Amino acid sequence: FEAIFGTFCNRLEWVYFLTSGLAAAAHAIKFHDLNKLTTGKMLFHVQVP
Amino acid sequence: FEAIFGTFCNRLEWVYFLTSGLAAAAHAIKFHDLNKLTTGKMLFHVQVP
Repeated sequence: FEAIFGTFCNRLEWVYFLTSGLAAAAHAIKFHDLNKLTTGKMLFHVQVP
Repeated sequence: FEAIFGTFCNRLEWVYFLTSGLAAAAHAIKFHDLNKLTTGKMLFHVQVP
């Protein structure tokens, strides 16, 4: 005579990017045409004193 | 497609002479006939205790 008494699930611990401290380093933006963008560029015009 | 996310230019740190601490050591005067002035001098007279 065997008996099972128990069926238990390990509670998964959940992490989210925006709640982390590391997200402070980021400017997180959603852009739904990322698969079409090849390369994004930013360009700067400085004249010295 | 490529994207130009932004175009940037620098703004100089505008630094006036009379808005500095080094100006504390100076007594700053504007003189319009300066280019006529060859040499300016001061005279001191001292008697001793």
